[PDB]
Amino acid sequence: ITITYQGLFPYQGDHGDMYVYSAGHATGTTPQKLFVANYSQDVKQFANG
Amino acid sequence: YSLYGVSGRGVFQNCTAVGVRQQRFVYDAYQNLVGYYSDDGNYYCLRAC
Repeated sequence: ITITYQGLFPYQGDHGDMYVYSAGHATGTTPQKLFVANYSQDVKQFANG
Repeated sequence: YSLYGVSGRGVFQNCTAVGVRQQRFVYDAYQNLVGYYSDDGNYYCLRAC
């Protein structure tokens, strides 16, 4: 069946928010500092999820 | 029949094979259920009175 239905959806064409995780700093032998974006300070409103 | 939170009066038949199969009803564009699930585990598709 096809139907019209009214529920929680993302909108057509929404680019959304992009997130990327990275390898950390390293020498040839030893992992060093972590390497991250500024995501922890970017608190978002949950709203409907 | 009298299923989980749903009442009703139907003629179950071993039909095939349309549904979701993980949650356990199937409707047809209205309030009615046409109608298998719940039996363990087959397709007892129901009908009206």
